[PDB]
Amino acid sequence: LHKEPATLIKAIDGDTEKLMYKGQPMTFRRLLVDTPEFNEKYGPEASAFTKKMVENAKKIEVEFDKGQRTDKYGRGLAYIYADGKMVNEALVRQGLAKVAYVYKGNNTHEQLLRKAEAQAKKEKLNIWS
Ligand SMILES: Cc1cn([C@H]2C[C@H](OP(=O)(O)O)[C@@H](COP(=O)(O)O)O2)c(=O)[nH]c1=O
Ligand SMILES: [Ca+2]
Repeated sequence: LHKEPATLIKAIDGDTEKLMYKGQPMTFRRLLVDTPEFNEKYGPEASAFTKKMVENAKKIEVEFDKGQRTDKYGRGLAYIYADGKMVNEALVRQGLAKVAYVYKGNNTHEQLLRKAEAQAKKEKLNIWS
């Protein structure tokens, strides 16, 4: 897999951001994760976490997997990195997302995320508390 440049246009929520990719605005949906919706428990905290992470980053990168690059809603499907740290992984490690939506051919980082989830669960973090 390869990291490619993008620039933040707007944080949206725990699962998505508006990013400029190849000079075109796009909603990106994070691969392999599910954050609570804003009206659910830890939903606001997941959105706040991603917002800070991406807004504070000097460099945003997107990493597509081997399979579908866009979903049925026209959202890009990627691993998102903020100054080299994967936001997808960071969310799961803090118990602000579950590993979810694991489809064959778009699951390169599945085991990394599951390890992170196991640690959040062991620590009884946020969703796991
Ligand atoms: C994360 C992800 C979601 N999606 C689709 C499946 C779900 O369809 P449905 O909308 O029919 O439930 C939806 C979940 O996204 P959200 O969790 O952002 O709603 O997005 C994919 O198709 N591929 C993916 O990798
Ligand atoms: Ca969601």
